[PDB]
Amino acid sequence: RSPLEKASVVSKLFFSWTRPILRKGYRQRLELSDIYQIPSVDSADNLSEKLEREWDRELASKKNPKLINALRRCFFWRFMFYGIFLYLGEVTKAVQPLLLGRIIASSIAIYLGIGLCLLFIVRTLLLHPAIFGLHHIGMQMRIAMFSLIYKKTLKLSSRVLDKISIGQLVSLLSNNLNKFDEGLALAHFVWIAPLQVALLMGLIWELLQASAFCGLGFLIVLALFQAGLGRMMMKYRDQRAGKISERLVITSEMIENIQSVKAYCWEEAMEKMIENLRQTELKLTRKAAYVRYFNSSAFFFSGFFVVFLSVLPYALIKGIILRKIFTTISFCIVLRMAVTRQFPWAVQTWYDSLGAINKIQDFLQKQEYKTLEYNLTTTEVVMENVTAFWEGTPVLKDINFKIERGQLLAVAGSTGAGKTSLLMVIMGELEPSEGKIKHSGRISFCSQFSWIMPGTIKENIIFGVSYDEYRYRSVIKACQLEEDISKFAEKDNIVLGEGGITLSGGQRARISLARAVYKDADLYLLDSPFGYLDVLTEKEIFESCVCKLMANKTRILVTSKMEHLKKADKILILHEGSSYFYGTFSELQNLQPDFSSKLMTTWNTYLRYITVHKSLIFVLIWCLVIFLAEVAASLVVLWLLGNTSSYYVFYIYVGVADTLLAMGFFRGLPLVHTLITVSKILHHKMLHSVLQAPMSTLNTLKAGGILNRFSKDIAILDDLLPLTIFDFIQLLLIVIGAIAVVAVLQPYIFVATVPVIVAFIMLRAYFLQTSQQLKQLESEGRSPIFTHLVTSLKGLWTLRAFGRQPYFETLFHKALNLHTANWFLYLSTLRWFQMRIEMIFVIFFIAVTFISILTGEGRVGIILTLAMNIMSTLQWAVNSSIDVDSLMRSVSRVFKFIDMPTEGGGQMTVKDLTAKYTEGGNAILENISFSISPGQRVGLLGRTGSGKSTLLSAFLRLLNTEGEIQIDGVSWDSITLQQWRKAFGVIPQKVFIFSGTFRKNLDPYEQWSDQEIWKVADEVGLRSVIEQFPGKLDFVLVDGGCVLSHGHKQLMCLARSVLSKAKILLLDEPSAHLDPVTYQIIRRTLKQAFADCTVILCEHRIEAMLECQQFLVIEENKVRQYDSIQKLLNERSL
Ligand SMILES: Cc1ccc(NC(=O)C2(c3ccc4c(c3)OC(F)(F)O4)CC2)nc1-c1cccc(C(=O)O)c1
Repeated sequence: RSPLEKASVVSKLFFSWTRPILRKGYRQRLELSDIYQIPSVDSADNLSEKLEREWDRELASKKNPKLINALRRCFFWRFMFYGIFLYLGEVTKAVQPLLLGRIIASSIAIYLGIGLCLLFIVRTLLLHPAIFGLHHIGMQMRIAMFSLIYKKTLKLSSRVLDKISIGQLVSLLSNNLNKFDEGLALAHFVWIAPLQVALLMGLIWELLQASAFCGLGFLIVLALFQAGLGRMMMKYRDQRAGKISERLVITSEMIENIQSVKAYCWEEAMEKMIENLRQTELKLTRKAAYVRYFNSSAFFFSGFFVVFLSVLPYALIKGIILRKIFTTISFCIVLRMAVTRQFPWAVQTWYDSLGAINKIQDFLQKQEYKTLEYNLTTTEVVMENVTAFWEGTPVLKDINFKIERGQLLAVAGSTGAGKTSLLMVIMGELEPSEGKIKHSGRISFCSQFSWIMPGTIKENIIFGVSYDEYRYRSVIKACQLEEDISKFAEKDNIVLGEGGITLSGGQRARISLARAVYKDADLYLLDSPFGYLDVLTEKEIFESCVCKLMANKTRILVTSKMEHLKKADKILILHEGSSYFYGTFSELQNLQPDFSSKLMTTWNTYLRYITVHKSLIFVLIWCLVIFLAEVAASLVVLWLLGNTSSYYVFYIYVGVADTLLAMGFFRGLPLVHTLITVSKILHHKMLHSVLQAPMSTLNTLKAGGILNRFSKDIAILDDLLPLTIFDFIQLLLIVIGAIAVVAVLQPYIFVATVPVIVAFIMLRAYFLQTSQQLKQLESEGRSPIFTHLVTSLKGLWTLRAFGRQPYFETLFHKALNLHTANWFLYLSTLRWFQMRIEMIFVIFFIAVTFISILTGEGRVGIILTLAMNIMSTLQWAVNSSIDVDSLMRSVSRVFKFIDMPTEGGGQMTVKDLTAKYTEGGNAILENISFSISPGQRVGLLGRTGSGKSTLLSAFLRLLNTEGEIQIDGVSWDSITLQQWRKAFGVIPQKVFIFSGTFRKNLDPYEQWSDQEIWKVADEVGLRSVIEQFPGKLDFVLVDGGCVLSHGHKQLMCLARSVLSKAKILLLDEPSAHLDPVTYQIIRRTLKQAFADCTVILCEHRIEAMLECQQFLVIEENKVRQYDSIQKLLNERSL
């Protein structure tokens, strides 16, 4: 079934079976169903059970459950089977320069060249398949662990689950979703790196005769210093972290109230604030970047000293042959690479991996839910001596009841009086330590908060069972659902989405009652499912199935109805956490008559980026001119010396490629600084261009999809991309310079190197298309896992009460396998690309070596000493190219935002008002006309409730609107919008208060006098409500102005409107928002001190706006008018 079960060994080895998708992924787009099936052994269901067997074996064998030592018997052995291969692959790398250091002798060298080419072939065979298998073991680990974690998630008691932090689960799972899988190509370097040195410091001793340690000590100094830079980096990034949240909260707030900023004309204030916050964040990030450059440059200036200090003493004491320079250097590369990068990566990998395993081990131990011994045999359900604590706080006062197998009881009380907790106990999700609460235990549930799964109506109303036509017909016609079935689009199999928004409250309640009464259980706990259906609909359902079809059997509802509780064979009414009274229906309805009566990626992007900043041109030109002149200088000195000991000890500089062309401290820093300044410029201009997009465009961009263009891309553009571009330039420069040096020594390397560089570039272009497409596919394949996780958590109570855990286990396993296919395929194709790269390098080396040998002393030494160890930096250059082309996507999406357009007396007149949300949608008005009168209101009533938001907002020119407005002699044409939208003054239903001090949250432009502000505050009815604040007035209104209440915030907004001398006050929702005392305050303020602003009070109920003088009546698509109540409540309203 898979593509791997049919393949030759050679094809499984050189990754030939991945050819057809590459044969496909080049020419055309991939269709999601083109992804080959998973190999059988990687099926989640075939691994989770295996891992669980060993896990609970570790649990039941000892009382120190080291999960890692339950893994050590699952995968460990194949782990060794790949570790030994990797060890051999690295010993080959270490020992090859010895077979290099014999052919400098010159006959007897060609044979060693053949052997060395075979050494390259051995390395390129033993590395890549072993690394791929290791990554495969990593993927198996991740899948098995996720399956166990999920399967466990549906076993937690509720006492601990409602106490876990909602973000803990998502962070825990997603943390090791990509990292941990690749965190096994670097595990064996905990005992590879040591064996390499205890090998190397043998051979080098055999060469130096006294001086081994003198270089290892330098490497220890260097590595310790470089790691010490780690904390001096992390401290800066820590200090920046919370500061990023401080910058981000105001951006989120602004994004979430954009139409307020547009109406108040505050664009410049927000821009200035965002700048003044970002300044110091850039300060810290720039410091961090300089430190990180020092870090990455220490590794590049190692390669010279690591050999100069190891060569200096023995050279001093005795003259050294030249063979012991070109040879030792080729060891010095490996040793450096095996104590500075390979070791700390292994150490960090084990830290992080064992930390994550510690976390998961500490997870699986948590308190485990148990399903009670039910459905064995039982008569009438009995709940005797029931005492339960909502956290010793008694939600139940030792209650008891016997409910007959067929009878009917009804609970009632205050909302959440613990009767819900009493059911969640009788439902077995809360454990009361008192008494005996038990039943037959075959119970169905219908919770107050319905959940909607993914699938058709038959699915959410079956939950994994057959469909009986009589049962479905009775339910639908009974649950007010035969209409709800038929009325739908396809009417029987609507392919539903998630969230439940596709239906209303009534449809959702019908669906929940259906899922409840679907199958027959010895009890039906319907926790007030009749609370979202209409009263007549409630009576319909009660007469239909609630009190008709499931009443002939046992049932225990929880309802607060005055009519329903009458007909139940028992009643239990509770207050103050205890039953006020209860008993039989007649006895309860009589035992308290008073109480009973009371209760009821293009080169456009590259060039654009590189030329956003006229200093980047200069930095690149300088960096390249210095590189070119340095190549020329080293080449001329090489020729001069090629055609006192310092003469021949010069060779140690050119003889190492790295330090020749490594970015000096006077050239590598300004590039890193310039990139960060480019990030600032781009961020500022994106902000400027998202504060002026026309509002009929922003509407398309859903609100969650703009903040992520700030908190994600700009973070990348600050931290990641500058370093990656720096490393790419450094590595490409090194490679090209070394290849130039190799070329000039004899001019046959050039004409062979051209059809090798062409091959590299062609292969890279042939691969990246498929790699990027498969990356994207994996990206959208990751989402349904978390969707299913959310759906599982939300409906856990009902899920467990049904008893349908395995079905969802299988569904989650399906989603897992569906992601696993894409991941496995991407991994395999990446490794194929690496193999082809290294093989092409190997043929290039065959060419260089044989051409050089078959045609001096320093010539051969330098040629070979570069063409041997350039491969590592070449592979880094290729991987860095991949990473930079990946990271440029953020720049591309940023430029997407960069390209949006800018938006554009008291008496007045209005005509021809065309308005809609989109360009040409539903006409908000049809040539609406009116007169705006002097010094008196114009009430907006009539069809108030058909939407006054359209005309109200379009009066501020903040919708897809155009037409005719003429205010006091001026029109909507001449004056600038930023000076026209300020004449009108909004009084929004949701007042905006920036997270800052009062002087800035009320007068953000800061053009007022503090005494003027004090006067405008006191006279506007806020002095009292502002006297109770910290300090005097500088209170930082943190967390969205939580302290103030609707009345105080409304008065503040009113003062902010009174500030700029607004000549129109379109106040909306007077009584809905204001409290009663606050309503009196607002009325007495606006009528008295806002006396002569031509307000338009637009409230739905006519009783709120009947007071105003005129009435510009409201009516859909035609704004009729009755100038006075002499016809208003007689013609428009009647
Ligand atoms: C005693 C022993 C035997 C074998 C192993 N190897 C493993 O099990 C495997 C593994 C697991 C997680 C990893 C990892 C490698 O590499 C990583 F990616 F970094 O994370 C299957 C290879 N490990 C140990 C061991 C080590 C350290 C501590 C303990 C302990 O009992 O505390 C036990």
